[PDB]
This record gives sequence, structure tokens and C-alpha cells, in this order.
Amino acid sequence: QNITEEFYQSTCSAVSKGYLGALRTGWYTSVITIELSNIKENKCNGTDAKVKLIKQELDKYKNAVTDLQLLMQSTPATGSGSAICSGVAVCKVLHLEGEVNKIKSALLSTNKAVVSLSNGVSVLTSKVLDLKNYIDKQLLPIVNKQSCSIPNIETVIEFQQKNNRLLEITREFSVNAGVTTPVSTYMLTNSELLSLINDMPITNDQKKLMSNNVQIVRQQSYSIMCIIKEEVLAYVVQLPLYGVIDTPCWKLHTSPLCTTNTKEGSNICLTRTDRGWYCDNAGSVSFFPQAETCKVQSNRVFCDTMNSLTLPSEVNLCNVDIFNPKYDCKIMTSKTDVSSSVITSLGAIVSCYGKTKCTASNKNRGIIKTFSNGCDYVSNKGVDTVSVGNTLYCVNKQEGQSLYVKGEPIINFYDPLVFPSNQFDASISQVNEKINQSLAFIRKS
Amino acid sequence: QNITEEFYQSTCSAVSKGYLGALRTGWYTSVITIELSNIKENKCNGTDAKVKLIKQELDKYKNAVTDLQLLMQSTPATGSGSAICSGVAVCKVLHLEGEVNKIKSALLSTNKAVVSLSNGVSVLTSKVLDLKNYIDKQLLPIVNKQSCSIPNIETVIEFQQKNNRLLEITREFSVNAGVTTPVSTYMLTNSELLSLINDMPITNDQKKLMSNNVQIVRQQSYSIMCIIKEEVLAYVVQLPLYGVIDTPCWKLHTSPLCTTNTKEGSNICLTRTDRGWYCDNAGSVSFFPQAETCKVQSNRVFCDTMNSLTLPSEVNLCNVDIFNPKYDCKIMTSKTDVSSSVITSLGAIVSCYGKTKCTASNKNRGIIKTFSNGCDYVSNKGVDTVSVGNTLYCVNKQEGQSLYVKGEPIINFYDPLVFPSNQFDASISQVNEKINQSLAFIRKS
Amino acid sequence: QNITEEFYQSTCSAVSKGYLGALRTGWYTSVITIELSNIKENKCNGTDAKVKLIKQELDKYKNAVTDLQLLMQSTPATGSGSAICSGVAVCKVLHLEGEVNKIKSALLSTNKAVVSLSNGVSVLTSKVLDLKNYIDKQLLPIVNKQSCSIPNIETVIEFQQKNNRLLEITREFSVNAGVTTPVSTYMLTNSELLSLINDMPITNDQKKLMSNNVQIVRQQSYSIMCIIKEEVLAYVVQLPLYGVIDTPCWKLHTSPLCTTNTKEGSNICLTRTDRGWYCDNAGSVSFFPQAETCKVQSNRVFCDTMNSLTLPSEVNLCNVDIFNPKYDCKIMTSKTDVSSSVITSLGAIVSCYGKTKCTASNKNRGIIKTFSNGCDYVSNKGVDTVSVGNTLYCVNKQEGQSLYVKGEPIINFYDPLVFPSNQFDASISQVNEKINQSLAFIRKS
Ligand SMILES: *[C@@H]1O[C@H](CO)[C@@H](O)[C@H](O)[C@H]1NC(C)=O
Ligand SMILES: *[C@@H]1O[C@H](CO)[C@@H](O)[C@H](O)[C@H]1NC(C)=O
Ligand SMILES: *[C@@H]1O[C@H](CO)[C@@H](O)[C@H](O)[C@H]1NC(C)=O
Repeated sequence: QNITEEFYQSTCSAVSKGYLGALRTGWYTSVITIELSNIKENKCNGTDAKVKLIKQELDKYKNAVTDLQLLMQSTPATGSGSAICSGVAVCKVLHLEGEVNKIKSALLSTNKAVVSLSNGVSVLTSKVLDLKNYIDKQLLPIVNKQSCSIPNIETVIEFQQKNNRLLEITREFSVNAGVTTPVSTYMLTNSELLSLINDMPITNDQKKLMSNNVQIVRQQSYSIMCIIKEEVLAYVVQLPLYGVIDTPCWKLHTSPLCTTNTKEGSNICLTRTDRGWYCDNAGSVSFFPQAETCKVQSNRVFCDTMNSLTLPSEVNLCNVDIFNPKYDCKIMTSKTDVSSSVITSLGAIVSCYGKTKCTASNKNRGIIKTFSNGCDYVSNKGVDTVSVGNTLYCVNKQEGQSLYVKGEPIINFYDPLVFPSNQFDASISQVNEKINQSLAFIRKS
Repeated sequence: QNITEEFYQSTCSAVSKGYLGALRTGWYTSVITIELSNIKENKCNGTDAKVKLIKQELDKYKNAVTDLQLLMQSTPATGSGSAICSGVAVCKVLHLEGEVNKIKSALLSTNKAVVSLSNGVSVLTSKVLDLKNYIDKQLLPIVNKQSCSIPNIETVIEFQQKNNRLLEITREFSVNAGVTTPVSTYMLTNSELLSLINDMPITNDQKKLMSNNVQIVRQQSYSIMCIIKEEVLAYVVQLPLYGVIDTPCWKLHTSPLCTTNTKEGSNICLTRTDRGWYCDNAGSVSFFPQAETCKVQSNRVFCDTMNSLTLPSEVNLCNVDIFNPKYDCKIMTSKTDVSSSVITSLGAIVSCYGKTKCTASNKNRGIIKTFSNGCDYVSNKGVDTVSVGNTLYCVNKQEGQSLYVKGEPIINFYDPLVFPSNQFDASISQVNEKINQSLAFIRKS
Repeated sequence: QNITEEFYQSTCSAVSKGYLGALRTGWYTSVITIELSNIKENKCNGTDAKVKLIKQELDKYKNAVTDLQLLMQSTPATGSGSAICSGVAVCKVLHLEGEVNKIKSALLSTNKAVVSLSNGVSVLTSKVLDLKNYIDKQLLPIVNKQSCSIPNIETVIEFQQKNNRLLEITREFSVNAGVTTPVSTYMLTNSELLSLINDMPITNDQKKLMSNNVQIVRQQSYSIMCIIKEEVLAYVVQLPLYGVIDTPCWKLHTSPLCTTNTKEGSNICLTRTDRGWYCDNAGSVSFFPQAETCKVQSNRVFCDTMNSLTLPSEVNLCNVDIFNPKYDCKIMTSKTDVSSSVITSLGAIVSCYGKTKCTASNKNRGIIKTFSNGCDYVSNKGVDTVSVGNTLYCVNKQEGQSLYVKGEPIINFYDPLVFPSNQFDASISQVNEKINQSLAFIRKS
């Protein structure tokens, strides 16, 4: 719905709320087959240019098949093995004797078919390319005689077109050791992906969600190479199942909060930690520290719980009361008052220190705001750019309401002499306990 | 001009000077159009192989158009939004009613044309592919009758060639959610990029600079998908404007500086922080901490100010006097004396500790220098490789002059017992103040 | 042989042993040539569709040649320069006058040939594409007359096929500033790579190793653009030489080890540092901290010593006795008891703290183990998944034997009040010395 933002002057941090999240909690695997032609070289005296073109493209087909064979003989392990057991188990099932013949029988008359494997998985299989029928019907009469038959020029062009998808799949599967993500249109055409979404056991609003966000679905999918066996090329496509839908999500933005003394070396800094995406999830909060783990479209966020931490919901209280005992709100400390800016969803946080020239401009009016020393904020309403030193940032012009929450910078509550300026993952209460200990070593003496 | 280097034995750091910098300070946006054919399926009884090939390639054209349509319906946000407002504003301008008709009229007779949009931007537009003219003139008479007309085989091949650039642009725009960088030759041919440079409002020496460094220009450019509307495919190419030209730049190299005691656990280490590229910029220094933010060609550096910090010019005094009060020169401390080497522009810094076998060799003479324990340096004059433990590095054979600046290692000025061995972003004066405080807790008692 | 694992309950760490390593210690360079046609535009009045198709593809050939020329005029430096001196030296040798004519003479009658350059390097050269013969024999009679001769349609298709590899090599060399890795099948076909392996001065078991792991060989190879000169396109392929073969390797996995008090803020944490791959190497241990520097296939590991550290073999004693004085076993400390899990080679380490719901399940039985608070471990025997909070990990189903080494968590030997909770690269003995100093400031008073 409405994206809103809140800047907290006291902690030099902002929270962008109103996003609807879709968290991946499951996988839906599907088998993708390509019917190949088990042919061995058939060479006869041929020299007309059309026969040469056919044998050349046919050698590129045989090399693609042998390349897929040496790729499946030794498949290198990936750091994603912890996220593909749902498809690797299917490659292991297909290696069973008689199972590849089962899917070859189910896709004998139609392109799509549900197949109950010998492990209880009712998987959906597809035959996206039929080269055994094309090579054995249109090409073999040309190459398996005493002298080779002459093909028409339309066949030469049609065979380069059909063989092309095989060659490109062999390129992607070869350079990535059998595991590719995102899933390209060569692995699965957009038409095939959308048709696979319609056949998926999900609600119509959820099919509409994945169909309206097919590129995000591709970036969160996997293509795993299985086996080439018995005139069958098989590989597993692992598509995301979003077990969490429309859950509230928010993005925390943090920036250094320093004191603004005029004598360098007498200033202390503080920055809230754990900036990133937060989503309500099953009575707790799912936190995503890495930036590429959440894809954003307008008000909607698509995250993968694979690289998340699970935090108590009280972690949100660091945004309303950071000194609050229900949650130990952590900060990092330093004496590095270097100017910077953070572009948020509806504005910009500016940490200006020293002699830095910080400003906020409108495209037609020029400079409309000059920041003084400290941490401040400006909304995108009327602001186009923000300059900090020699750097110019662009402000997101997305509609929403910003709220400037005034408050005393908490860095002012600390005596500089006893401040712990060296903490990376330290608590508010951790710093207060270190201050009680450093004040005790000087107070008693 | 002449690249020179200076190794500082006192701080285990080196500075490579003499580079001429080109910093990005602006964007030059340009609209790239592809005239499409608004056709709906026209199917008649056709079976000759040439008609089938034409309808097959025509279906791949219709799917590319519908794929671009679902890509433009929901465009996922990128982390680069802070750097593309200059082009996103044009996509927003094109969505206005009547504006796409304006550029369609300006490019009605010619390929290139300057167009004054309805927002005051005099942008340069180009028509790089004309599919409406080709489909409506060469293909529609073949498919919009009672029975389909027969095309010659040259047309089938020419249509696969023309439709190819559309299909590849749809692949790049699809997998990257509409924002690609670098800009491929499919988005913009080298001929089109060089012609776009000649038409750019810049000096002839600056056009010669971008034309001689077109790959760096591509890596620092963006291609943003706009709209497919009214037989027009439009997307914005955002090219860099280097507001800073020929500015002096230098690269700081740092390596751990430890003491060389024979009893492990009694040694302290120190490393200068903020290694990377520095450029003089508008009365201050622009620092680039990330390595991929500066592309290097011979004596020339191309940086993006988007990921830079602005520092006072006194930051250079950490290279001549690190104990100098005009700038608080920061270090990080530890007790981790692990051997390593850093390949600089004209030589190699070697930090050798413990039992590590450190050496510098010439390809034909073998080992020409054996490093003892501590931090040392060797020039590329006569040296080909440097070995530290089981690792062999290659020395850059670029011509320049190295200067070995002798000096006492500053790690020797510190009493080990009271050294702060746990600092990440700590100042020289910060460590000295912590030493005055740790000496006061034991001195009084 | 047999992959085994050992979980150390005392340190919340696991070691996966039994891997056979192949470390890169050398480079084998090879020159790859493409015979080009030195032609200038030859235009005559031509309009038959076949002549147009030929001149169109011929312009794409001329632009690929001029694009390679502006790519070789200014070649941008890469961060890999420290790993390609073995090939850059060959590009520098080829630029000598008369040397490109030497390899052009050796490959005058055959495709492959060993050439002794004028620098003592007996390099192996290959001619993978012959465009000078094809353009000058099949195309020039069509375009160098008063009126252009008419080519047959097979030639138009064959020329688009031959020119395709040139255009794709120009794309890869253009966007990557002349240095590509991995080496694609366009730079070197799998047939050409395997044939190049057979011709390499190595043992038959080592040729069998690289031939069975060609994708790992590609990912650890470089393609460097040299020169386009005198109807010759030359570029260097740098293939890895594994000077270390079948060396024992092991992977260290680490996870936070905290105390499990019921009052938050009273808990201290500890984590072993330096997780990653270790290999026995030349009397020392080669450590690889980055994850992408070692490619794994079953029991075999392929590492690059370029991004490794050399450690004494006593570093393995951190796995059997971390309090052992022969090696200073380092840890990092904090008070951040956030739950997490690490998927190992044969199981999973689980660090469960607070209210987190940690469990281990079997696909058909459901939850088979509930972890209590602390650091624990479960083998893959009977376990399919592990859930920590809202995150589900997949356990690797690889066969091997796990050993649970019981022991007291070492975090319990520390008094919380005087624990140093702020260390990043700190030693066991470092923490004990800081504890002796913090106990001395309170003990005397
Ligand atoms: C520091 O001392 C004050 C005074 O009693 C106390 O209220 C506060 O909780 C202490 N902080 C910690 C972290 O123990
Ligand atoms: C430490 O003490 C000396 C002695 O007066 C003084 O000169 C120096 O500036 C002090 N360092 C700091 C950082 O205060
Ligand atoms: C701390 O004190 C004990 C008691 O003598 C000693 O055995 C130990 O080695 C000391 N630790 C360090 C790091 O000096």
C-alpha cells in the first residue's frame, strides 16, 4: 500500500515501512527433457554444399552431446548445495534404472506430463525440444545410405535453429559446472515458465504474483544438470515457493552519528548495526543482512530465507527506543567522523562532519538546503539530489510520506574520555557496562 | 607522464604517483529507439518450408515484444537507483502522452536526431533498427492474404539477422530487470557508441579520450529499459561525463609492519589503513576504497565519484610524515604476523615474518634477493617474480622510477606490553592517548 | 578415498578430511591464432539479395577486425596482472618484428605447431579458424570485379557460420578489456582444449586429471588478447599447471560458541577463526581463506596458490588441542549469541541460543532431533534437513564417516566479568594475557 519512512534524529537511522514481503520457504522442482538422437557417425562420400552444411551442424550436435556427457560424469560441487537438495534428489532418482524410461513414456504423446517417480514425488515433466524425432526423420535419410541424400536448404536452416537451443544450454551448463542461476530463457522460455506457473499447486493470486514477477522468479531459481541417458537429456529446474505472502517488511538505514567538536581527535562516533531488510515471519522477525538477498518491486519485496537470521520481534524496538531493555540494541563505535550520505526509500540521511560541504538541491532551484555538522535528513518532496563533498547522489522520487522524528543525538550522552571507541558488535548496555568499569578504575584512585 | 613510486620503510607502505585521472561528475543521457511492427497474428494455410521458417521467426519476434511488455509493466528496483535518476527521468518523460510520437516524428526521415522533450532536456535520439518498415514491407504481403505468399530464401535469412538484435536485447533486459551495465554491443554497437561520442557536447580532446577508451566507457555506462509503446521500443543509455580531467592521482599500497622477535606472542603489528586510489579533486582529495571503482589504462585512471569519500588534501601527509598533526593518520593493530606480499605499480612490498621463505627472482638468474624478517621492498628493475611461502607473485614490468625511502619502522617506537593490539579504525594519536591511559593505570600503582 | 569428518564439541568447529588436492604452481601458455583477411572495401553495383547478405556479413567482419584493433591499441590493466605475466610476456614477444611471421610460417601447412620464440620459450601454437583462406578464395571473386559475382546460398550460410566465432570472441574480448576467465568454448573449444591437454608436457595421469575436470581447468585459466597484425589474430591462453598433486587437504568449519545463561547480557561468545581449505604443501600448510579459490569435485580439491597464505604445519594442532603452545590458536570474541547453522561436508553444526527453535529432520520421519542451547552437531546419517529459526538448510548426502569428539565447551573456562568481548584477530594466549592484566587492575585494589 503506502510506503512511509521515519528518520530518527537521535540515532542517525531511518526505517522505510509499508512493503509487502514474499519469503521463499519451499521449492517446486520440475524435470525438463530434450529428446536426443542416438546416432553414431554415418559418413558417405558427400560434397554438395548442402550436405556439408548438414554434417557440420551435425558434428556440433554430437560434440554438444559428448560435452554434456563429460559434464555429467564429474559434476563439481557448488556452495549452493545447501539449497538444491530438492532437485539433486531428483537427479539421483533419475539415475535409477527404468526411471528415465518412465518419463520418456509419459511424454511420448504430449509435451507436458505429471510423473510419479519411484520415490513418491509427483513431479511435473516437460519435453521442450524433440531432436530424436527431427534427426531420425529429417536428417538420417540424408546420411545413412551408400551415398548421402540431398537436403533442401530449408532443412539446413531449420536444423541450425533447432540445434541452437541445445548448443546454448550446453554452454551455460558447461561453464557453471551444471548449476545455473538465474534460469535463462534457454533453460526455460518465458512461455514455458509461465505455463509451468499455471500448472503449479498454488492459489490463483500466487500464480498471478509469480507471473507478474517472472524475472525475480528467475533470479531466485536454479537449473541443475542431471543426466544424458538413453536419448534423453534431463535437468531439474527448481522454482521458489513463497510460504510467506504479504508479510509486513521494512528496511533499516543507518549512518554514523558523531559529535561535532571543532578540535579533531576529540570526537566520538556511533552507528547502529544491522541495517537491511526485516520481515515479520512466523511470530519472529527474519533479518536479511546481505543486499542481494531481497529483490524489490514497488511496495513488494522478494527474499530468500536461506541467508537470513531469525530475531525476536522485539528487535523492532531499536527503532522506537534504543535504550529499551526488552532488546539489547547494538552499535559500533569509532572516532572516524568522515562525511557520508545514505539514499533511503523516500529521502536521504546525511552525516556531515568537519569542513565537508553538504547540501540538498532541486533540479530547477539549485541548493535548497545546507546541512550543518551532525546527522540530518531530508525528504524527497522537492529534493532531487544530495551532494556530500565531491559526491552527488540521486534521491528516489517514489511517492510516500516521510516523518522527521526529532530527538537528542544519543552520542551526546557519553563522556568522551571514557567512551569505548573500538567496538564492532557491541550492545548499548555493553558500552554502559564498559563505562561503569572504566569509570571505576579512575574513580577509586 | 612518468609513473613513479615511493616505498616508505618506516610504515610498510608505498605510493604510486604520476597517473592522470578522469572522474565521472555528470551523465549524458541518450534515447535509443527500435521501430517495431504492430501486428497481430495473421495465419493462413501455409506449409511450404519457407513460410514455416518465416512464421517461426515471426513468433520469436512476437514473444520478444510481449516479453518486453511484461518487463516494462513491473520493473524491479536496483541498488543503482542513486546513479540513474538522469535516465529514469527520461523514461518517466517518455511515458507522457504524445512524447513518444515526438521522437517518432523526429526520426521519421533520418536515424539520428536531437529532440527537445517536454521537460527542457535536449536529448539525442537514435533509431538503431527499423523493424516496422521491414516487417510491414517484406513480411506482411507474405502472411496477410487468404493463402500466404511465398518468400524467397534470402528474406528468411535476412529476417533472422534483423530479428537477432531484438532477441538479444530482450535477453539482456530480461535477466537484469531492465538495467544493464556495462552496455553491450547489442545495446549499442561500437560504431553507434563512437558516433554518439562525436555528437556529444564535449571538447575534441575529450571525445578523443572516450573514443580511445570505449571499453572503460561501456563499463561505466548504463542501459535502462523505458517503454514499448506505439510501435516504438525505447531505452535510455546513460554515458559518463568526466567533469574532472587530467587530475593528479596516486595509489596507496599498505602491508603489515610487525616486530621481529623470536618468541611468538611477543610481537605487535601495525598496518596503515585506507589503501587504494586518491585523486586531487576540487580543492579536496577523492578517495576510492573499492577496487573496481577505478579502471586503469597505462598512466590514466577512470574513477566514478559515486563510491568515493571526500578527504582533506592533508591526507597526503600520511605518506611523508605519519606522526604529523595536520592530519590524524589512522592504522589498524594486531598481533598477526603472517607473511604476505603486495604487488605495487613498479615493484613489491614484502612482509616476511617467522620462518617464511621470502625471495625475489629474475627469470634467468634465479633468486636475486632474500628478504629477512620485517617489511621490505624491491623494484621491478631486474625482478620478475616474488615468492612468499608457497605463493609466487608476478611483478608488473611497467617502466617507471622507484625510490626506496629509508626510515626506522615505527612499530619499534611502541612498548609491547601497553600496545593496543585490537584496533580497526584507530588514529596514531588515538593509540598514543590509549597508551597514556594504560600507562597511567599502572604508573600510579 | 574416504571422506571423514570430526566435530569438536569443545570449540564448536568441525574438520572434513580425506580430500586429495591439486594446487596450481605453474602456468602453461599457448598461442591461439586466427588467420584473417587483409581486405579493404571492395564495393560494386550489387543488389541481388545474396550479394547484399554477403556484403552485410562482410561488414560485420570488418567491424570485428577494427574493434579488435582499437582493443589492442589501449588495453586496460586488470587486478589479475600478478597472475598473467606468463602470457603477457608472450604478447610482448609477439609484438616483435618478424615473430608473428614465424608462427604464421609454422602453421602454414598444419593447424598445430610448436614454435621456439625469440625469447627461448617453446610455446604451442594453434590455428583454430582460417578466414584468410576462406575470404580470399570464396568471397573475393564475388566482390572484386567491375560488377560483383553471384554467390550460391550455401556460401552465405557458411560464411555466417565461420564469421560467428570471430564475432563472439570479439564480444568477450571487448567487454573484459582483453582478459577473460574462465575461458569459454569460443576462446577454445572443448575439443581444442582436450587436444591441447594431450600435447602438454605432463604425466598421463595428470592429463587424465585435467581432461576429467575440464570445467575446473577453464575456471582457472586465462585468455589474454595480444595483437591483430599482418592477417593474424593472436591471443594467449594460460592453462594451470598443478605442481602439487594428491596432497592431503581438509576443510575447517567454525561456528559461535556462547554460554547459555538465561539473562541476556551475561553471555560471552567465542569463534575460531580461519575457516576454509587447508592443504599440505611443501613442508608447510597452504591456507585458502576465500571460498571461490578452491573448486571441489567429490574427494578432490583444485586450489590456486595465488590467494593463499603459508602457515606452519602446527596450525593443524588447533583442531586437536586449541590450548596447545606449539601454535597460537586464534579466536574472535563477542557477546552476540545469535543462532546459526553451518552445513559441513558430512553433517551440520548448530549454534542455538535464546528462544530459537533448532531441529534436525528426516524427510519421512519429521523432526528427529531437537537441539538445546549451545553448540552441537548432527551427522548426515538419517538427517535430511536442519532448521534454525525460520531457515531450513539441506544437509549434504555424501557418504563418509562422522566422529563426534565430546569435550567441555572452552567458553566455560572464562570468567564473564573479565572476558575480552571485543577481539577480531586475537590469540588464545592473547586473551589469557589480557585476562591476567584485567585481573591485575582489580586484584591489587
Ligand atoms: C552501570 O551503572 C548504573 C548505576 O547503577 C546501572 O544502573 C547500569 O545498569 C549499569 N550498566 C550495566 C551494563 O551494568
Ligand atoms: C600523551 O602524553 C604526551 C605527554 O604529555 C603528550 O605529548 C601526547 O600528546 C599525549 N597523547 C594524546 C593523544 O593525548
Ligand atoms: C597468565 O598467568 C598465568 C599464571 O602465571 C600464566 O601461566 C599464563 O601463561 C599467563 N598468560 C600469558 C598470556 O602470559
